[PDB]
Parts: sequence; C-alpha cells; structure tokens
Amino acid sequence: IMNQEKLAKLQAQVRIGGKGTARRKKKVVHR
Amino acid sequence: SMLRLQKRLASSVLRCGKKKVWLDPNETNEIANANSRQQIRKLIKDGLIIRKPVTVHSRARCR
Amino acid sequence: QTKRRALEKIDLKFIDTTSKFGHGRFQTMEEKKAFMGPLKKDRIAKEEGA
Amino acid sequence: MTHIVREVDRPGSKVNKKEVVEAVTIVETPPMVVVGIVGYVETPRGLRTF
Amino acid sequence: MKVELCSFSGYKIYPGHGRRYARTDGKVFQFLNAKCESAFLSKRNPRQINWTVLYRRKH
Amino acid sequence: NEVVTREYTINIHKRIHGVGFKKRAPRALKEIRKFAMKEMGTPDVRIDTRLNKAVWAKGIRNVPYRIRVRLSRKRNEDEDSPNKLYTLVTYVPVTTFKNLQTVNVDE
RNA sequence: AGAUCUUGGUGGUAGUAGCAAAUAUUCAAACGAGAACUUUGAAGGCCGAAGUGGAGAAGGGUUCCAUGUGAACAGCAGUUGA
RNA sequence: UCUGGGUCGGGGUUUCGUACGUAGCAGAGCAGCUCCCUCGCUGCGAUCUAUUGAAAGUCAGCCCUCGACACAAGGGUUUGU
Ligand SMILES: [Mg+2]
Ligand SMILES: [Mg+2]
Ligand SMILES: [Mg+2]
Ligand SMILES: [Mg+2]
Ligand SMILES: [Mg+2]
Ligand SMILES: [Mg+2]
Ligand SMILES: [Mg+2]
Ligand SMILES: [Mg+2]
Ligand SMILES: [Mg+2]
Ligand SMILES: [Mg+2]
Repeated sequence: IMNQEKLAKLQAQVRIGGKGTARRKKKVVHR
Repeated sequence: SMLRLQKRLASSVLRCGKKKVWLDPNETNEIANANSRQQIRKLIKDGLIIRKPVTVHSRARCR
Repeated sequence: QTKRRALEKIDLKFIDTTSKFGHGRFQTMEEKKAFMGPLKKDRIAKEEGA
Repeated sequence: MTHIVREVDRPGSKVNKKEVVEAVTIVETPPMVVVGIVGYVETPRGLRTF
Repeated sequence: MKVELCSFSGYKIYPGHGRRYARTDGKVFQFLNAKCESAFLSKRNPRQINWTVLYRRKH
Repeated sequence: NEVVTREYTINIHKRIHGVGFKKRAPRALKEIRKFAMKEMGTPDVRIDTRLNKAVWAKGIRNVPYRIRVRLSRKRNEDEDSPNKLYTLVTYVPVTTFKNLQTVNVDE
C-alpha cells in the first residue's frame, strides 16, 4: 500500500528524464 | 563497469537501435552480469532495460 | 603668447551636458522630466507614496 | 570631452561675431598638497639635487 | 544657445547635434540622429511611429 | 557555521560577455563553478543536472542572462578525502528577477 | 681529414616548427591507483534517406566474438582499442 | 579605519520601439441560433485600439548607491651596510 513516505520517494524513481520523456513503468527484482 | 555488449544485445533483442536502449544507471552491476540474450530478456522483463519512445515529429503544423 | 589666437578673451554661451553614453538629447534631468512627463514607474511609485 | 558654443571675436574672419561649436576636454583638478621642497645647484655636469 | 531646431521626431536639436539635409527642391530638413534620418529617408510617416511627437499628439 | 545553504542570483550575461558562440554555455558552467568556489570557499563544487539542463536550455549560445541558484555547503565526511566540505549548486526556477536579494534559506 | 667518400653512432637546430579541412560540447555517477578522452544516465547538437544509416562485389585474411593485460603501438591520454 | 572591496538588488543614463494576458458595438468578411431576438446573440478571423514611451537589455572596461548577503589582519619565496 502507499503512504506519504512511499509516495514522495516514488515520484523520484518513476522520473527517468526531463519533461517530455516516458515514465518508468516498473523495477522488479526476481531471483 | 563497461556496458557496450549489454547495449548491443538489448538493441538486438528489442529490435530497436542503440538510441532507444535505456539501461538503468543505478543497476549497473546487475546489468553488467548479463552476458547472454536470455539474461537481456530477463532484464527487459524485470524493468531494468527499457525501449525509449520514438522522438516526437508532429504533423499538426503541416496539417 | 602674442598671436591673436592667444590672448583672446573666451566667453562661453552654452556648455553641452547631453548624455555621452549614447545619443543623449536632454541637457538636464528636469528638462527630460518636463518633456516626457510622468512615466509608468513614476505612477507605480506615486501610488505607493499615497 | 564635451562641446561648447561661444561667440568669436576674431576681426576679418568669416566667424567674426559668429557662433561656433568647439570640442572641449574636462580635466578634473583637485588642489595639490605641498609636502616637500627640493633645491638644485647648477654644475658643469648639469643640475643636481642638492 | 543658438536657434533651436526640431527634427523628424519633433525633438529639440541642440547645437552640434544631428545633421541637416537640403533637398534639390529647396526644402531644408534637420534630423536629431541617424535613426530619425533613416526613417525620413525611407519615407516612413512620423504619425505612425510610436515614439515621435507627431504620433503622441495624434493619439 | 558550515552547513549553511543560501540562494543567489548570478548575472550570467555579465560573466559570458565577449565569449564566442560555441563557448558560451561551457563558460557559463565554468563561471557558475567559479562563483560557487568564491562564495562558499569550497574547491569541490557539484552542479545539479537540472542546473546544467537549465543553463543549456536555449542552446549553446543563447544562454539565459540571469539564473537563480541555491548554494548548499554540505559535509563531505563520507570517505578519506582532502576536502571535508563541498558545495551542491541547485537550480531555483523563478518567474522574474526583480528585487531578488541574496537570502539565507533554512533546512 | 677530406673523395656532395661507405657503414654505424651523435649533436646544434630544439623542448623549436608543429599536433588549425569537414559547427560542439556540458552535467552527474560507476569502475578504477589514476578520467577532458572508457561506460551509464540527462541535456545541447550534427549526418538529414544522392546519410556519418542498413547490406553486398573486388581486395584484406581472422581484423569477427568473449575474457584478461596495461610492456610497446593507437604522433595528448586512456580504465579503451582493428 | 572615521572599515574596505566584492556579489546581488535599486536608481540614473541609454538602445530598441509599445510586451504576455485581458477588454473592445474596432475589424475585410464568413459559419450557426431565432419562444429567443425586432435588430440581435455565439464562434472563426490577419490587423487595430486601451492597459503601454510599454516590455526587454544596459559593464562585462557606463554613472550613483549605503538596501541585502557573505567575505576580508590571510597564504608562499626571499632580501643586511
Ligand atoms: Mg558617447
Ligand atoms: Mg675519418
Ligand atoms: Mg609550439
Ligand atoms: Mg596548432
Ligand atoms: Mg537539431
Ligand atoms: Mg541537420
Ligand atoms: Mg552505405
Ligand atoms: Mg572487436
Ligand atoms: Mg599516445
Ligand atoms: Mg543595475
């Protein structure tokens, strides 16, 4: 689930570029 | 460390040029372990390699 | 100095004080204000000055 | 530099009693302050500081 | 201190400033600077140039 | 103190004047780094990528005249380094540059 | 001691000429003893389909691929490399 | 030092020429609505007008600040009749 701490840092990882670039969809680790 | 092979293999698998290949700048160590196209496919599935969208060339001005 | 170029009395009628930092065209601050009247920045200072 | 207007008092000239515009140079001269005296003596080798 | 002249823009032209233009038809014009002189030579109308005195008194 | 952060505005136009077209933005980065070194006394100056993107926003030669940046002096106590302090210069987007003083900003 | 002698070696020149044809690089990070030059990301540009793109013939012959090294070579450097 | 010099900000000067937005029964005209309106309303439309001598730049080798900010009694190499 999402809380305020998780949301504020989520904004960082989904942005992989400046304005006009596609957002990151996922970053999943699986072994 | 040096990810020329990974970029080349990701371009081959994604069927796009090396322009559109995006490697995760934070997961450099994980991508560096990828030496085969199966591992490239696994990284693409797991989100560490992304095909960047095509650069916009609008025709609204032309229309 | 005995030539008539020398020993000649000098009496100025006008001294130019236009702005030399460009093509100055007003001798004094007051003449420029009287010619151009109030401006926008004068208006916004005067509204604050009540 | 700047320029002035003055009336010329040169008889027999084309600008006699006529206005001219003449470029002038402004040299600021705050007063000099005297702090010393040197004396010189004339020698067959020239002036030397005494 | 001499006779004060007026330009294409209607500004006062002080002595030693600007140029004077005498046409073949016998009319003598004086300009404050090369901007006004170039505007006049290009036959631009001063009533349509926003900073000229004529435009100000027209509007 | 030494962990202070401040907001400055830099006359890029003043510092780039006379520089050729193909050099104006790199010289803008160099003058920003020099300004940070002079203001905070730290040879180690890090420039945010957003700041670099803002300087290069209008190409290589039409550099913005003014820019509002934020100089943060931070503890480099992370490893054995010759410099124990460093400056991170971040970008502050503003609409106008009128009446902008150099102001201290809190944490 | 000479032959613009033969072969080999070495000076001054001289740390000099010079490393100026084809617009252009910048920021952050990683590895690393070491980064202007390697790699990743972001930005700004260029080739602009009669290309600096994608594939062949002749010719080359292993230069292809991966890993490792940093002696020499790549007229600066290199953690890169035909 | 009765401080100092910088960096911004301010003011002055000057360059160009009237910004974005908003409003207009301004506008060649054109397209829809008529219980409506009795001559109206709703859009498109270069341009024009007011706001607006406005907007923007101005020392980097322009002028004056006393506003803000931090910084400056510190570093190195030598020198003797
Ligand atoms: Mg001058
Ligand atoms: Mg011999
Ligand atoms: Mg040389
Ligand atoms: Mg050269
Ligand atoms: Mg382009
Ligand atoms: Mg092109
Ligand atoms: Mg081809
Ligand atoms: Mg190879
Ligand atoms: Mg070499
Ligand atoms: Mg100023």
